[PDB]
Amino acid sequence: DEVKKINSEMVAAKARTFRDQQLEIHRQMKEDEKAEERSIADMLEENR
Amino acid sequence: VREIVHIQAGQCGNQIGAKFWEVISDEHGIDPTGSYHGDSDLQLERINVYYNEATGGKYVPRAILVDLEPGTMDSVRAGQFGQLFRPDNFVFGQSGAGNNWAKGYYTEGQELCESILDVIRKEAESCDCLQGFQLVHSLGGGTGAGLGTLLLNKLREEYPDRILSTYSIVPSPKVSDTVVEPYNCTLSVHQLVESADEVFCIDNEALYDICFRTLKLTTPTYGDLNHLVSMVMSGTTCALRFPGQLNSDLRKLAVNLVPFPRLHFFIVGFAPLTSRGSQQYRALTVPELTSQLFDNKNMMAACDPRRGVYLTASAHFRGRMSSKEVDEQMLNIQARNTSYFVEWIPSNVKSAICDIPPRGLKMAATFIGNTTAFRELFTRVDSQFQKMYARRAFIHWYVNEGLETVEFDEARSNMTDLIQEYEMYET
Amino acid sequence: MREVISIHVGQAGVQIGNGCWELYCLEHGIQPDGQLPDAFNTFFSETGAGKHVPRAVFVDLEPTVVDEVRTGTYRQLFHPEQLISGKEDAANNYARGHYTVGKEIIDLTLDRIRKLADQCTGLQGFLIFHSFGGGTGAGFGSLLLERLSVDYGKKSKLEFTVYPSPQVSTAIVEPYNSILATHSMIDHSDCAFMVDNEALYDLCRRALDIERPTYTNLNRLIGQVVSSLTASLRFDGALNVDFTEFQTNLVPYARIHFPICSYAPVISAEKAYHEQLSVAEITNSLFEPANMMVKCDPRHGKYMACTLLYRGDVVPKDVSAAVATIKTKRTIQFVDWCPTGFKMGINYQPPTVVPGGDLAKVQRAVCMLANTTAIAEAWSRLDHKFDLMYAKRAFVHWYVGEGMEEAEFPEAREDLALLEKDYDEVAAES
Amino acid sequence: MREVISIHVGQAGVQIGNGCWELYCLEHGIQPDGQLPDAFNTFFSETGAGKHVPRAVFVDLEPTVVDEVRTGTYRQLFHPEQLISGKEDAANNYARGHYTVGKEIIDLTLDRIRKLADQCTGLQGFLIFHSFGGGTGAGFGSLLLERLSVDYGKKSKLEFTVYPSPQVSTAIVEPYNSILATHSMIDHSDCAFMVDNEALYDLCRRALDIERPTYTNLNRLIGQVVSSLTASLRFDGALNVDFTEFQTNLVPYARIHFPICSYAPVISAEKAYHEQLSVAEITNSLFEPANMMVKCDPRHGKYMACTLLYRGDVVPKDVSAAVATIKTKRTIQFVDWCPTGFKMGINYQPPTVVPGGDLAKVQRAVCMLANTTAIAEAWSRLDHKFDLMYAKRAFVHWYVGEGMEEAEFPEAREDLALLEKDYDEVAAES
Ligand SMILES: Nc1nc2c(ncn2[C@@H]2O[C@H](COP(=O)(O)OP(=O)(O)OP(=O)(O)O)[C@@H](O)[C@H]2O)c(=O)[nH]1
Ligand SMILES: Nc1nc2c(ncn2[C@@H]2O[C@H](COP(=O)(O)OP(=O)(O)OP(=O)(O)O)[C@@H](O)[C@H]2O)c(=O)[nH]1
Ligand SMILES: Nc1nc2c(ncn2[C@@H]2O[C@H](COP(=O)(O)OP(=O)(O)O)[C@@H](O)[C@H]2O)c(=O)[nH]1
Ligand SMILES: [Mg+2]
Ligand SMILES: [Mg+2]
Repeated sequence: DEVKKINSEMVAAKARTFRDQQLEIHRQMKEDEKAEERSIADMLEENR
Repeated sequence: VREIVHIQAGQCGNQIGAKFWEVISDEHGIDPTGSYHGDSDLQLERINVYYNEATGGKYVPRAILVDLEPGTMDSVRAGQFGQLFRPDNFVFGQSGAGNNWAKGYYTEGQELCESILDVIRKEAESCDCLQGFQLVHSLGGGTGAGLGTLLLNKLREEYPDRILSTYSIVPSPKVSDTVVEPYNCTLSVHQLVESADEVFCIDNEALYDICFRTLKLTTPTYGDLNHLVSMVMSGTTCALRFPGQLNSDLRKLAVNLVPFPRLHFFIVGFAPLTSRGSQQYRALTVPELTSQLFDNKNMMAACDPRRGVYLTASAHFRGRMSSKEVDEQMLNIQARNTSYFVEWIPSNVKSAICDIPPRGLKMAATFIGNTTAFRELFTRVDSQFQKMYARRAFIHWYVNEGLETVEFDEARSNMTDLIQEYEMYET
Repeated sequence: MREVISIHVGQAGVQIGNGCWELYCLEHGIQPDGQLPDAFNTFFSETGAGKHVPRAVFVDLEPTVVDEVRTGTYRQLFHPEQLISGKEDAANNYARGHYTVGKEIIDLTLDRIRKLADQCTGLQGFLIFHSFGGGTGAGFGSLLLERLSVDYGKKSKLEFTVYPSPQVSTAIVEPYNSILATHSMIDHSDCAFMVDNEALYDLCRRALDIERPTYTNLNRLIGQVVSSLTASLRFDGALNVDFTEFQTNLVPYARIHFPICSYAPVISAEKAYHEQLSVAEITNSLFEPANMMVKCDPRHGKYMACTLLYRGDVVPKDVSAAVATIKTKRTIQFVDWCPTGFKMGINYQPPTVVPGGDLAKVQRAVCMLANTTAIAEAWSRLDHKFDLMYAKRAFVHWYVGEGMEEAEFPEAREDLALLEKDYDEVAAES
Repeated sequence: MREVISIHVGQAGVQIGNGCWELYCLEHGIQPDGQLPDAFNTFFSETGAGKHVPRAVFVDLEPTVVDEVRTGTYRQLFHPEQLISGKEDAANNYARGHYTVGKEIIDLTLDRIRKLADQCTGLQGFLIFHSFGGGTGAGFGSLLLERLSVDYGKKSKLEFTVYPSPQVSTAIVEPYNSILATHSMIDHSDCAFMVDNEALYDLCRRALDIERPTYTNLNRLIGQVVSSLTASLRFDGALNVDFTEFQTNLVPYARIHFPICSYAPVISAEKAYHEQLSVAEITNSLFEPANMMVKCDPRHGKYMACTLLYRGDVVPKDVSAAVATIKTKRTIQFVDWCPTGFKMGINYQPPTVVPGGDLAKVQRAVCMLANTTAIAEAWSRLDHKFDLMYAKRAFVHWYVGEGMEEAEFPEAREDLALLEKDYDEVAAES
């Protein structure tokens, strides 16, 4: 059944695709977190 | 587990050690009263390396302070962190320094060494796996120069296995501060060569150059001058105290940097350094750190490595960085300037990373190198000593303490052989 | 009922180990603590109630890396006895790791491994992880393997170790430890896979669009390969491959055991959306020298044995077509005395991704294991590097003072020379 | 099934395709992102969910034009690995792009084209675009074609290149690039069509009321011809015409391959409603030198082979009447040894317009390709211009310093001369 192959491709390939597009979303805010942490430490060094 | 005992000798050693303890105490987060008040839990994982615990959450460093004159300690006790040190560990005599190697080594050294050995033996038993001993002293006057050699010899006799490391200050070629420095340095070299496994040499003239070029500090003092030396000591031990992607302790460093037993004298460097008004302009990252570390201007030993050839060298990084970025830097700098490095030892530059950076700095690195440029420093003192000793009657000041003149020739014979050895391994 | 036991030695071995259990917990589907929110017996041991314990042992002379796991989120999953820590580094000295410090902790680890093997009633094989440059990885690794060879006899001791990179080197005494360790592996190791960080750096920069990689990304890509290797014993498939099958087919002789590894498709998240990645495309990408995790060009040498593992929705008909297409390539060289060369295996469990991970959405993925004569190129580089040191005796005094006899160095040099001669003799044709 | 692959070189090659892909995505009905709100294989490859990708590779040594596509609206359609950009352009130097800069990136593109051909199993030919006067265009294309000759052998390598205008020129060193490119092209290229900028400039106002067109309008006119050429492969038609059918009939000899191109009716949006535009109008207006797209008058030369491709309401009865009436034109001359010289092909799909474009809603259209000796007029101008430069050695030092051997200039000059004599010999009667 190639239809079940299509469903397996939906579940395996594309349902997991929705997962790690949420993870590259997660990648977006951790880079924003990296900017935040480096920024916050930066005026702390500016203060010193 | 890999504890460290710290020893400070004389005027120069105590003042350097005072700044040295201030930096580490701030790094771990110890209040001047001696109680922990820090912010991060990572500060308390491995405080046992440098700190002992007293009842009631009070921490006392494993510091042994030695001097022949009382005045230095009065400053040490009166300092901001003077109350932190154990009062009993302050061991001393009641006579002048004498500004003489022979006087310190024979007359008062014998009287003081027995008490100092017992005091150190107390701290030596307060640690399960004491990795090695750390000494801070100068080779100029004779208090640190004379007593430090006797203390280092006794420590080697008692504890041959432990890694003996010293931070020594050499007499400057132009800003020398004693009519008889060449004798003191020449005599001290003989014991330093055979006893200490790892020796780091720092010159005052290089420090004045570095502060005036980079820091742009109009009126430098010893506190600012010793600040930089404090960072070098703190960076070396950072692998033991904090996690890292590639831990590298002292015994790792000794194996890599030392090809042959007598070739163990090293030059150390620190980066980054920036004037207090120029740090706005700088995109401080890994390649920028590599540029500073290998730049000859940052080297706090007054010997240009370019005139000589490079032996094995190592760099330690602090902070968070890509491991690939570090590896590419040591690859590029090693291949770009192949004329500087000896051909028969590839992979000259060893890398190592520690996770936690020092306060404020996003990233920091430390450089330690071994090269034949030290022949220039020994040439300077040899030339001065040769013309100095030609008037053989000035030895009389050391003769009064029991020093026979033949000791001077034998000492020059030994360091001359060291100079010849450094010449031979150039090719 | 089908058990596998894993040993992790040294800084490197622990760090990659932390990466794979990250993958295993989600792929088996358990909490970081070991409680459930099958194949589990193969990898995990069952204690009581509903909690699980992995069949892993962590060993290092450095307490630092072990303590990180002890204070980590996964600390309660790991049984406290499984975490063994020493007092000081081996100073990257093979003599120190193998003779002076190693013998003071060898018995403690051996007793624990023997204790853990008793519960693994249906066990076959071991996995031991080494870095070659590190003293603990090489010094302790060799001593442990010598003991384990006689303790257990006919057991498939499979290894997967990090060979030094051709130019990127972090340790200066690295050639010394690598050759001495290689001498012990070639005598006591049934089958040992190799990698180098420099090739991993190039692939993860080129294949994945990740800014500046760390050891974490390399470990996860390392973690995926071992999972695919062990996927046959965990889930069902049309062609299940046992560890005995790998030993029989990969090696044509005894001393030529050293295989090479490859994995495909290594692809980022956004790239997967823009492609379709049939069986033929993932098969084609394997043989490209670009994807080979060891910086050696296969075109310089030849192929004798190859083995392919497939995960997901792979259909046996497509595998035969892809293998047939590969055989038509004249750029791939095979010896005349091995026309078959290929074993294929298919498993139905798709790969699993990590939250905040690096690898893409591939439903079908393929693992490459093969042996080639091109590995002799790296051996020549290490041999030439070692000869530079030993010509001037650049680091003899450090090792000799630690109890090792200087006569051991020429013996290891001779053993490496014989190995290179063996590879050249096998690569010859009549 | 049956696929065509497009390769683009230089600034000219990139922005001609940008117009072509705009027309072609709209004329088959697929969104810029690759989804939908047949004959897709002809220039799309198909991916997983609904996304389509074009069977093209964009190559340029300057990243400026490529970055425009990367940031333009169509960024979603093309796969990022297909968009390859260099560091520094060939600086209008054939020698620089052939030897120094072209050879740094040649291997990367050749891997990309070969990888794409695997998905194009029914591949029938390659379409390649160049700028004759440019450095990257002509210089890189020559190296690319030389490698493809041995890589694929008997495959139809058709080309669409912009020949320098008779008088309008924007490059001083333009003659040098053209002759060297002419030498490379005449050997390996199966059949290379030519167009020139100046005739594009003239018709863009004479055929439709645009007072000052730009590169955008010219690219749309070219893409209409390309769409018509490939329409027979893409839709049902009364007379199927394939690439090999063009190759056999168009060229009577090997080195006389060079055909001519023109299109009709090109008409403004209002003019179209005022005329019948029947079959007789579109065929009769084709032979006019005003509609000719290469500024050489056919009356100077002779006709040896013509091809007619129709799209619209074309009825075969009108085609026979139009062809017969054309043969009655005493203004049109034919070689006696080629009595027929016509191949006609009919396709049912009408041309598709682009909103905000320049053409009109023509019900029926026709494209003609022919080979004439009037092109010999064009070559002699380039020969005369090259002689003026090389008489005083105008720009020898620039090209020599980039590695090219000076002996190639007389060799290329002889090759151009030999082509000139060959055209006269063929045009001679008996
Ligand atoms: N790919 C990868 N390699 C690692 C990782 N951690 C350590 N290594 C390798 O380990 C090598 C050095 O070994 P060490 O980190 O010193 O560990 P060790 O075996 O205990 O060595 P010693 O302490 O000197 O006895 C380095 O060259 C790295 O290539 C890691 O997380 N990923
Ligand atoms: N008709 C038309 N011609 C174009 C277009 N874009 C570029 N060209 C032609 O490209 C020729 C030169 O292109 P350049 O970019 O200067 O040179 P190149 O071929 O890319 O090679 P380089 O010298 O390395 O830049 C000109 O003679 C133009 O006629 C276009 O959009 N339409
Ligand atoms: N950098 C630095 N140098 C110092 C300091 N204190 C003393 N010195 C130098 O140490 C040298 C000798 O000091 P001295 O009192 O004789 O120490 P001794 O060798 O142990 O007797 C002098 O030339 C001083 O310049 C200090 O705090 N910082
Ligand atoms: Mg280690
Ligand atoms: Mg251009």
